[PDB]
Amino acid sequence: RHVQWCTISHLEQKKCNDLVGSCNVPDITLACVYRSSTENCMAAIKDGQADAMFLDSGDVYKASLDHYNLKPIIAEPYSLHRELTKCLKHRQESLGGDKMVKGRYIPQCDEKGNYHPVQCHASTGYCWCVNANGEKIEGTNTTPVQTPPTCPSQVLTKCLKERQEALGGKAIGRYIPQCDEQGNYRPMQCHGSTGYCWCVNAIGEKIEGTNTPPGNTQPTCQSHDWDTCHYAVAVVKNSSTFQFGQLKGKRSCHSGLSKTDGWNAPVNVFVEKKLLPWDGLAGSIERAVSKFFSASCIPGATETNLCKQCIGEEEKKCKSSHDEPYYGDHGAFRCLQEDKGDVAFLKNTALPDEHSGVYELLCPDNTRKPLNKYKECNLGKVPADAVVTRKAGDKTKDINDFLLEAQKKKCKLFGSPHGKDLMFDDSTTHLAPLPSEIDAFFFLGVKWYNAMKALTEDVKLPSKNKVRWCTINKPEMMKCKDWAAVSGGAIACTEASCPEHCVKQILKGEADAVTLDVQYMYMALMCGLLPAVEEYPNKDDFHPCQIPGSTIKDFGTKRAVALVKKSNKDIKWNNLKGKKSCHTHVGDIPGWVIPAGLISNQNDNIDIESFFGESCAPGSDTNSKLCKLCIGPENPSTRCSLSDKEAYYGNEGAFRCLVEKGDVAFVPHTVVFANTDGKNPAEWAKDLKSEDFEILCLDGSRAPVTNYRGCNLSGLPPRAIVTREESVSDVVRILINQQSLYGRNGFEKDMFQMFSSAKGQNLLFNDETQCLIEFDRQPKDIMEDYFGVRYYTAVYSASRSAVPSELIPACTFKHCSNS
Ligand SMILES: NC1=N[C@@]23[C@@H](N1)[C@H](COC(=O)NCCCCCCNC(=O)c1ccc(C(=O)O)c(-c4c5ccc(=O)cc-5oc5cc(O)ccc45)c1)N=C(N)N2CCC3(O)O
Repeated sequence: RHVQWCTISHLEQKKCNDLVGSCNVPDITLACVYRSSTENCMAAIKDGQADAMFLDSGDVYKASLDHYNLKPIIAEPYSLHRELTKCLKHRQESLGGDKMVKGRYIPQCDEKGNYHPVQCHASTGYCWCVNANGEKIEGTNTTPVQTPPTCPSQVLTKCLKERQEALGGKAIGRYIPQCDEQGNYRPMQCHGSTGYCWCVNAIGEKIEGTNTPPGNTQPTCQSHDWDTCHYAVAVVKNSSTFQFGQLKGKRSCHSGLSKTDGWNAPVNVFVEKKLLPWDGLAGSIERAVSKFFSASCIPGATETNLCKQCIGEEEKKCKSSHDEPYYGDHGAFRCLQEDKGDVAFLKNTALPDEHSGVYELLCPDNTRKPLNKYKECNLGKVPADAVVTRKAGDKTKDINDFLLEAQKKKCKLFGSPHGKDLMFDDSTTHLAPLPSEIDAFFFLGVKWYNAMKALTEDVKLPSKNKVRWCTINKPEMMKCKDWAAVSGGAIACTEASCPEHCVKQILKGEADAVTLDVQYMYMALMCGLLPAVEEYPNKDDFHPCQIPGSTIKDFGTKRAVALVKKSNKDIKWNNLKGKKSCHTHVGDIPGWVIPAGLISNQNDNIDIESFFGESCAPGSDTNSKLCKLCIGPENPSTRCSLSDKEAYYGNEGAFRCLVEKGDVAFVPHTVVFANTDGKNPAEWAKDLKSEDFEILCLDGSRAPVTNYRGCNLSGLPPRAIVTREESVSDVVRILINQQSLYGRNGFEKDMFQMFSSAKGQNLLFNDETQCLIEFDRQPKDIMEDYFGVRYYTAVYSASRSAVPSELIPACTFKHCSNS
């Protein structure tokens, strides 16, 4: 296997060459491919001349466009503020679940708030080992009849790990970190041989401008500093006296035309303060900046005066390359240090370490402040930088494997004698893989993505009076174009292939609303969308639809229930183990998902196949225990099929299986009524009595089938129309108005019917929808708010950590954004 790294300069190629020598990763060989600039390397990677390069966040965005089609895959993890520990989060979440769901696992945290390596399930006596994230080491379960397992100790904190590694198994003359009680870095660190001291934040990163030689007083070190985002700054010499607002006509050094810290952040501020007579005139920004400064060095620029101060020899002058000595963060600082500029635009990680000196920060509030005050004297937080590769991802694994092994082996990735910031930022300490579905939008975050886009094109913002509806198939798209035609512009349409892609479009500002099945709301809520209105399906009460706002007696959603015959008097909820169960089919929420979640919650995620003695659940393996109850009609049937061929499939089918050969069936609450009291003509349901069956309650009691509102496994939440938080008010308003025209009682229901169609069934909305009711948002967790406490608990253990879609790690990726 091979990894071809693209380098942008002779210095960088030389460093990459050294690594080919000095870093030995078995199975994977590194090679280095030279190109003359960032852009030429991007094109090389798109063309397969190379596989990977490290890019500033500004180039990550540029690379993500169709010209190059690169994506970020690896970056240094960062942190915005201090968070609760996972174990304590988990404890709180699971203690806030539905107390009616008894015997749930509550994690055991230690005096530091971590997971005890041994975790146990009180109500079952089962114990197992966990990793630091509290996830079960599979294959370590021990039963109550045995002693708790012996589990390896948890991995040490970064500080105690660095401490132990520096000691190298028994210390002298080198830096050994000093740690506190909780195992985090002490704010003040000192070198035990040189007498130097400096500040670090809570994960051990050095605070620039704090390095203090012995015999000097140290700057104060902030404790509990968990803000590890990088900050764009403007650095100046203390021998000049101008303020930020007087920058017009000075000489400037920038890390580069396409760098966030060297271009986007300053230019953004220039524009907000109106120092730059430029608006949206798409007069380019570079041209406007060209009028602002007298002479600058801005690698990658074309205007002549914005290259006048660079000093690269011949063609290399003003190149986005280390061969231009003033390129990059350290190059811009060199350019100021050598007095070719009066101000340099770079980021805090490139500031001098030493407290004392001729340099300080130029704050946009027209004051100046010391180097170590960048957190309150800056031009904004900037996104992380990343290793990128082709969108296709053919080499992602090889690239990750190589960098994981090189870092384990401590190869010299993050410095070099040949110069600073070669291959990677010198300030980098660790590179981790990004979520697999991450793209530039989710990596940079919506605020920085739009801000970068806004510098290149006049981004017309879609109207707040128009709802762009997202459709998942052509019939829906056709019904939505009919809606647009009569809506008078209130409705437009977009096309996607599935509901999850609709969620993505709404997040990215390409659509405004979509209707989601329950099975997709967890993912949509985790990504930050909100219910706007919901489908009210109750045919027995139209009052909430006639008078909007009135109080709803029964939303009318289905209620999953445990159905048993009145004959079986021994079968309660707690003894369902090993019994005969009938399931409508695998994947059905009331017949499988809800029961699956409760059995899992209360029995250590033991397979539902193994839990029941024998069942019928169409869609399982024909040879399985869940299929032997199934009969299959005309015998070829095809037992355990997701068709009416199987006589136990569906709401009615599971009901048959119960009366025939089963102790319990899991079905919606409506199946019994619609199939007893002679409601089904078929023979087996020959006048079966509704008083012949009862439903199981979770407390071990029972109740007549009629009390399903108080004796159910869980009620389903209604389907919901979701949108962006800031668009909820608009969408509600537009939809309610449309409903007054084209709802079941709309004033123009002859023009168009929202809740039906000749083009197909359940297009956009469910055809059985009575109306859409505004979501009354309660002050509580949206998960609990939208799902209801019973469902949240039974299906998701009332946890914000389930990952039912791999989009979730990408859409919850945290950003380095401003306000
Ligand atoms: N924000 C928001 N949310 C709503 C709402 N607006 C709209 C519309 O929704 C509606 O239906 N409104 C119209 C009213 C029609 C009746 C519905 C009222 N049903 C309950 O309030 C309820 C739900 C779940 C459970 C549960 O089992 O946990 C219990 C319940 C208990 C909880 C803890 C406990 O120890 C004991 C409990 O004991 C019970 C005992 C019983 O005997 C019978 C029921 C319970 C009670 N849409 C949503 N998606 N929503 C989500 C949740 C929500 O309904 O609030």
